[PDB]
Amino acid sequence: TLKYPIEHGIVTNWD
Amino acid sequence: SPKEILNLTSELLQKCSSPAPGPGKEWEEYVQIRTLVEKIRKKQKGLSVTFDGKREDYFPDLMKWASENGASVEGFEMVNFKEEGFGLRATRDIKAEELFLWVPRKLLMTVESAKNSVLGPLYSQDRILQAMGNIALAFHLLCERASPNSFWQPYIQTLPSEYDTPLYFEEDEVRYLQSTQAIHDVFSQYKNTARQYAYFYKVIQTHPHANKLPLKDSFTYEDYRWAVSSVMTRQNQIPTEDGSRVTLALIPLWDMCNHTNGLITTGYNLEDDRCECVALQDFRAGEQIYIFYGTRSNAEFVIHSGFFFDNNSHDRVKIKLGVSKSDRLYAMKAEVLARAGIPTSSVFALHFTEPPISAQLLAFLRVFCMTEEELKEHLLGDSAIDRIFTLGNSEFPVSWDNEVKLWTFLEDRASLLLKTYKTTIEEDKSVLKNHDLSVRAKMAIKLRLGEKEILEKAVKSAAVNREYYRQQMEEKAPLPKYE
Ligand SMILES: Nc1ncnc2c1ncn2[C@@H]1O[C@H](CSCC[C@H](N)C(=O)O)[C@@H](O)[C@H]1O
Repeated sequence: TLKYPIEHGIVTNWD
Repeated sequence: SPKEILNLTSELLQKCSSPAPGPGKEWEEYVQIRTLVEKIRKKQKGLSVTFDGKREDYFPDLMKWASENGASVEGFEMVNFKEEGFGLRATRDIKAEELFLWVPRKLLMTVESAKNSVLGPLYSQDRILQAMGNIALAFHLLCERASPNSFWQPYIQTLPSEYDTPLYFEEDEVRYLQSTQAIHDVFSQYKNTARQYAYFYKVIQTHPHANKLPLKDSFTYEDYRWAVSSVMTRQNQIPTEDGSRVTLALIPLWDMCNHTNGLITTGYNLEDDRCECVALQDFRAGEQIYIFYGTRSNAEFVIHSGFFFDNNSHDRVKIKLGVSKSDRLYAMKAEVLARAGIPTSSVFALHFTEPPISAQLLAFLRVFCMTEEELKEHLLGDSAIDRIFTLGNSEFPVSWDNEVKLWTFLEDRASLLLKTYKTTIEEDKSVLKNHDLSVRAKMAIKLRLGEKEILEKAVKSAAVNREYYRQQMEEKAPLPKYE
């Protein structure tokens, strides 16, 4: 169902 | 003192802008940076803005604000649990798949709201803010925290004041991670954060496009550590309103849910412009409401979410492998890999749950171990493409000999990796049993133990597979054929 799943605390690049 | 802090931040910027020192000097560098940061921090007054009430005194305001703006506020209550901290607790029975939480877009803090706030002028000029939405959210949080009548005050006043990200660890708590895969990322996090603090401290105290910021009166290292830790432990990617792109966001009320194993049940509803969460499992009244954060490893949970998750069914470690340019068969192996859509060298994963290696890594190791005649069969003729197609499939080996070779290699490589740790599995277990430790120290020790337990599981699995395929080769059993 989820076209746009939401990941709590999704990992991002900080540099 | 203003001139004194500015000079300490100048030195910190220079130190944390220096190139990588080499893996063997990264611990030394980390301690040096910690020394500078702690000297600055002890000369400052902590968080610039603190609140008079307790954390739980502000949850009624969060609920009223969320309610007035269309969010779900019935069926749960906020409870301070020992293991996870504050979280949501069901006050009625909630059935699996029931839509029980929703949060309209107007409540969110987004990159878009950061731009249109008092941060806007500096955002429009600073190349780093424009490129790094996570850093933009952190300053959005700090600017609204320092603004007496912020729309988001009910959210900011219910956020934690401290986190268990490694930025908060003591030196000796991080020292437990020496010789692991994870510690490099702890070093990077610390250096990145200190560099960013020093850079923006200078920008805010001198640049005119930051003249109107609420942070000019006070912007402490503790402020910045708090802000980036708030974002890293709870930020989310959501679609833009027109659904064409994605953006980062903080999602109030729903982000109070703690993590358990399962599947993602939270999605964005573009048509109605709100985040929606359905119940991951049945929750009876009095049970904590959990969500599944995502398929992250315990390394990622410790470093970026500030917790270690026992029985994480998605835990993994890295293993770097590549075909050597000195291989007489390099050209053929690289061509087979390219046709299979696999690079000639890559960082793969070893998994705790069965199976320990992915289809991609299995395919890589099969090619890595192929003979010249096997390689030719995957390159030439009307069955070559069919042979490529099964390379990731455990049920269809290239040959029994190929399997014995590749599991022998993996057993030996995982065993070698285990020998590069400064403690053993048995020693780590003794530490956890026979020492009394802080939450943070236990996070570090369990993380290094977990890395080794995954390697040890891979050794045992590879040994079972090796013996299975050795017997097939001894019996010269007919190979399976894909039909
Ligand atoms: N299963 C779990 N075990 C321990 N801590 C957890 C957890 N799931 C979530 N957390 C904690 O919750 C944070 C994510 S935000 C979730 C709400 C948070 N407990 C709060 O008091 O505001 C993480 O950074 C971690 O501190």
